[PDB]
Amino acid sequence: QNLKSTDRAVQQMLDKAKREGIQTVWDRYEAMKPQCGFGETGLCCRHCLQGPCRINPFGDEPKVGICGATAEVIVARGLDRSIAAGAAGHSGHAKHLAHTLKKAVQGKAASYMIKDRTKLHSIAKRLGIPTEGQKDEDIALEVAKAALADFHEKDTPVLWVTTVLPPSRVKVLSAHGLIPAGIDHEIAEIMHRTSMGCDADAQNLLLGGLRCSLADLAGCYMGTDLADILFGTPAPVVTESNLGVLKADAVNVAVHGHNPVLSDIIVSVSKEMENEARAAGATGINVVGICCTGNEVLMRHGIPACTHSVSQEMAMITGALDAMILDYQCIQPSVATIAECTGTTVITTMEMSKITGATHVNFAEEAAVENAKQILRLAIDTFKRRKGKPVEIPNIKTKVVAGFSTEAIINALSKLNANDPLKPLIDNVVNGNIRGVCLFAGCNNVKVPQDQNFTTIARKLLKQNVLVVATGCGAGALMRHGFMDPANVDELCGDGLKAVLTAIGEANGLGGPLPPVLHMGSCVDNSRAVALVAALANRLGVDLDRLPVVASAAEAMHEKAVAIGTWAVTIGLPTHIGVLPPITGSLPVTQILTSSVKDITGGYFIVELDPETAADKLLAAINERRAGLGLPW
Amino acid sequence: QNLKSTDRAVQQMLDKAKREGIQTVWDRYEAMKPQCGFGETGLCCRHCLQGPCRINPFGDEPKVGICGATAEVIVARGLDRSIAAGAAGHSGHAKHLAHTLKKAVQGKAASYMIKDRTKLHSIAKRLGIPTEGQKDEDIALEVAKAALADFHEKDTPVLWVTTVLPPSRVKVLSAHGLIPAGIDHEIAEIMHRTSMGCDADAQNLLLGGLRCSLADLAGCYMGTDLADILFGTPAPVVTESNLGVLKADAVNVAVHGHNPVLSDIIVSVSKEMENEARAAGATGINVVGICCTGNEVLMRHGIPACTHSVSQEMAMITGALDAMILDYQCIQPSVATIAECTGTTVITTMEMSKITGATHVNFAEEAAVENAKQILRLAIDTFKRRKGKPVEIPNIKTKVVAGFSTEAIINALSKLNANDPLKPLIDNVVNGNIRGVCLFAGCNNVKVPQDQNFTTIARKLLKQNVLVVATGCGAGALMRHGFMDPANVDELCGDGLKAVLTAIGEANGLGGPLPPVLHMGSCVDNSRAVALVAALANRLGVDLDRLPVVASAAEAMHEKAVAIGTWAVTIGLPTHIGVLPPITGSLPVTQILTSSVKDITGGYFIVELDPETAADKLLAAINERRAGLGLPW
Ligand code: SF4
Ligand code: SF4
Ligand code: FES
Ligand code: FES
Ligand SMILES: [Fe+2]
Ligand SMILES: [Fe+2]
Repeated sequence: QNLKSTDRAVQQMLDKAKREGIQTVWDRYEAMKPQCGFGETGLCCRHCLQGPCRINPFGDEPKVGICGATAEVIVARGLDRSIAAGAAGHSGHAKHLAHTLKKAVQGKAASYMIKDRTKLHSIAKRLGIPTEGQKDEDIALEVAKAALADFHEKDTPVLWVTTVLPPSRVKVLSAHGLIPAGIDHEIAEIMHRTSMGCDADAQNLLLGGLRCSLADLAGCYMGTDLADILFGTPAPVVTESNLGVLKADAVNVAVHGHNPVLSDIIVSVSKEMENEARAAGATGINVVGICCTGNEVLMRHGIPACTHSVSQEMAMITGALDAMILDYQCIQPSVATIAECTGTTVITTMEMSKITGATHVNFAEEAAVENAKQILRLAIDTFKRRKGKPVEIPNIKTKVVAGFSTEAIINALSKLNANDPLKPLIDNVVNGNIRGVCLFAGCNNVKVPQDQNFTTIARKLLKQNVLVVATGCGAGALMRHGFMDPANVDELCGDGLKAVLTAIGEANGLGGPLPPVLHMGSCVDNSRAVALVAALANRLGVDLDRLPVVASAAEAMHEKAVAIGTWAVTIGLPTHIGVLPPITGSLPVTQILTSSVKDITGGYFIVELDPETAADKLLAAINERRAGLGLPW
Repeated sequence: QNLKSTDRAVQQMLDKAKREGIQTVWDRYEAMKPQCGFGETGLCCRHCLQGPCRINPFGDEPKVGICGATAEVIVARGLDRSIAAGAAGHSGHAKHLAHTLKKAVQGKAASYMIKDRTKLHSIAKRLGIPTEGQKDEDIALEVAKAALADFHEKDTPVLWVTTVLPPSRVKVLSAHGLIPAGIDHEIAEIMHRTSMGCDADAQNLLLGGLRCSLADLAGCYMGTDLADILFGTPAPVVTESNLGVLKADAVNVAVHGHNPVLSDIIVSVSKEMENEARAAGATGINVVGICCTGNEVLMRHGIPACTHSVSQEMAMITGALDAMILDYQCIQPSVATIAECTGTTVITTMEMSKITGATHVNFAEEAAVENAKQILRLAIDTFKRRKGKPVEIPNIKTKVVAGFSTEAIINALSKLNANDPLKPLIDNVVNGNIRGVCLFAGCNNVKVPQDQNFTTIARKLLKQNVLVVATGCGAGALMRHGFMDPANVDELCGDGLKAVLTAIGEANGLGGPLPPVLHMGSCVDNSRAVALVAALANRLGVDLDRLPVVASAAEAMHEKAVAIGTWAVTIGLPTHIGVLPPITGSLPVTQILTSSVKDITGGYFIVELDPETAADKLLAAINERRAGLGLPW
């Protein structure tokens, strides 16, 4: 099972699933081999009913699409549609939060409120919205309106791009026509330009892609902004991760998907229903997180993370998962069928994300508490149905210190320098105690032994004094392997990095260092990393493409991860991807994405499937940036 | 060559292309065989980097996607993305027209103006925009704003759906949650819900699809409305079609793509540059149309149609095509390479639709005349470069009577009944002189011998007294085979239909009938057919799903054609498609689309590749509707 996952809890559940004849994602992957090489290389097109078209990567015919689309057009069009799809996910998420905020402050959803007034005001200020003499509810109404306005064309570009990157960066992007006009506008334009008989120039197509990726960034940043207003900006919190956070004697409820609009209420209402759960013979309701929505409630409330991404089915295989509460994105639809075998009640809540065989309980913000109770009562009934049934929860969990929003990081650093909080970080970059910064982001992928790339790359970078920050299932991987436990600093960290983590932790009263890796939250919270890096850029008076900062989507899967990688490149970062995106069928496209794009944005993709080699390449990219700033490396 | 195209001009150019070693769309199709059966059946998914996933239509593994996506989810997701892509094309088109109108009435684009004031006012009235005491420019500004507002969420649904279908129909659609909230909103939501780990219920997915198809309808209707305001509502016009409209001694300029914003100016400016063309040794500038933008200028100005869709390369093969002026959609990118062999100057004009190797001349509405002259001067230079070169223009063309907007049709009918213009049509439906109405729409497809389905089906229906109307490349096919020449009425039409066409033509002073088939314009002008059918519905006090009206996308290709078929079903029409959409890999999806959707919208797909059988099925659908209305059949 170590060939499937490096997570021992997952390995244990894989053995149980095998024993019980429950098919997993790894089994479905094995059944899919060998996968289509046309798809793998990007040399397939189904954009019209004359298709499917394919192009042999090498050899003889077919060499070109039926309409005349070249390999470079077909590859660039496919990529662009993946970026649009990612943008559409993050922007649906952000939009849901925008309408929730609007409803809350209009008196239409009393379960929701302005929890972070400081965040609300700072956002308003960043957007140009007056706060002076204004009611919080009116400021928030204006913020929600601005959010919604960024989805379409108007007299300004997307503010959740132009107001979050340094002017120098906006200027570079504007010069290349890369600033999004509207989030959904860009999504639609991509779908248009990539449809048959439209855009058929690789560079032009890819430039569209870059612009659409910035629409994704806007959605991410908007989602983080709005979730923070509604649910609070994360601060450092201690919790646990992995399957051992499940409790046989509790009603175990997984929140799974992405939107804190749902999970945050589940968390609060679950505490209110403890006695009712105890009436049913449980100790209480044990809310645990899967995927980003788990990350959301982990960051804000210290809700323990059960598992992530590719291993999500394994939580069910324990036999102790009474409910899995879903909104949207990254939910393997296998869960609905597996539920039948495991007893788990899988519940969908969003009109646009149903799964055949799951129970659907409409969630309306207007009735959030009511709907939460209905959902949690299904979970209690399910707990009761497994009275006397043996469960196998691997007794495996790690300690996780998380909640490192950018505000939290700045606050942490401020204990070393109150009025110039970024300076201590920069001082240590300059003196070599911090070599650079690496953001690990994105998914696991069934193609890569689970977590192997994240942990292999993270280990190499940490020994080389790289400050490692993480989001999404990258944070998931690292937390589950102990990288968020400060007790592991001595083992994992180079002396310089240890020195810095220790200095900061001790100034924050911890008697010990910050953790080896800083958990910056969910996938939309990649925007937090952007805020940090942009703040550093602003503090240094240079653009992001001069900073020793890189990203690694080490085990990428979702279209959202492709969108995030692409905007990481677009804002000026060397961006590693540890799985093959469908681009190798076109050398010119590959060359643009991995080389010539440097001349446009300063960022670039580093496609590297071998994690040791990926780590060297990321270190090289970091060190090149250091040299560019005149620093030793 | 008759196995490739039933068009003799195209056959002649195919022989020339063969002789000269110029690869065509048919050659590229041959090189693609056998095509991937996974793609053909819809049983392939590339929505994440764990893919590509495929499912064997029959047999053993793989049976399910790696994430657990079933055949029915994979098929429905692929379909939904095609609908979104179509919607995105039509909505990009409509949006371009909306900004052009805005610019025109704000004094920013003097080449453009309100040409149809009556249309402007009636649209304003349909939308609820006051005109009484208002300046035309302000009414138009409000119309343009309403247009743009329909792209995003607001306090009303998409008005270019809710104000164009009868209230009963809107009520049925609203009951099923099918009314679009915003055009680009729906496009984005589709891309979201079809991304990995989101929507995974076929019915739910398909309902999303239906709603997105109505966003496409809105874009179509908006495009027609706005083009009519700007460029004039078509009325009956006589012109010609096929390759023989090219003239060896003229500067031959094809307008190709979709948007009249471009082609309409090319047409007007070309007349202004006659003497300059004559200075270059040409008789003048011979503007000819390809695809929809050709249809646009044909409908309004009687510009002759050169060719359509699948045979577009053949115009170049003549050696006489001096320029091909492109905006977007349905342009085979092969044209850029073929241009090198044929001498044709291929010119792109839209930022989001470039083709490697073509000359790009940015077109800005603000500089439309200037940009047109620059473009046309490239064409004149190209004419000069072929001085003394032999050309082979097939001396093959048909007479085309076209320009049958719904307003034109109503006006035609009004000559028989001034104050109840629809009644004569209905009278003849009731007495059997008109059996029903069939709309032919959409593309040619290299899989179907060009035009064979359109003409085979049209012939059968016309003999059975069906009133045949046509748009896009369906109109193209029929015009090129003589179906728009009133001289062919005796041959083609049943006695009843002939009686009616003759009665209407004679009342309009023609001394002869209307043509066998009524050309209702471009693909967005499928919305004209909706206006006609909705007007009939309103006049009869019944919904569209009770009317003896069907559609046939007999040789469909583009995602736009899939979107149009899908909204034809959604508004309540039996809708034939004569190519296999990628749905046969899922019986449940196929069953929804061809049967159970009847219970939702009253419309349904009729998938039939055999055109004789398709015609019988369409006649059966028409006759069922007649029986439902208590009429003989
Ligand atoms: S758009 Fe071109 S390459 Fe793609 S399926 Fe259609 S004919 Fe083939
Ligand atoms: S979304 Fe599911 S079926 Fe599609 S490629 Fe990814 S794992 Fe395969
Ligand atoms: S030929 Fe396999 S992905 Fe299309
Ligand atoms: S396996 Fe051929 S279309 Fe994907
Ligand atoms: Fe996520
Ligand atoms: Fe068209």
